[PDB]
Amino acid sequence: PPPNEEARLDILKIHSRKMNLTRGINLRKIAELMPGASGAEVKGVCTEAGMYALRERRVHVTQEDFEMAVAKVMQ
Repeated sequence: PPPNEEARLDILKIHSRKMNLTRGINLRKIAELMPGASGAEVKGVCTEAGMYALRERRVHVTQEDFEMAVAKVMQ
């Protein structure tokens, strides 16, 4: 639970690099919702966002997938 905002965002950019992010997604806004998250939890938000997409037979991940993932992993 040590990575700061920029450190969190960097973890998000790294793991989203190969995902098919929908046009206009905002990873910084996702980082802002994660104060106090461990680096692993940030990674989890990426993978969990992907799972929400697959669950809906979607190859493209949306801001909502990410939003829902954050609440899932931390809440």
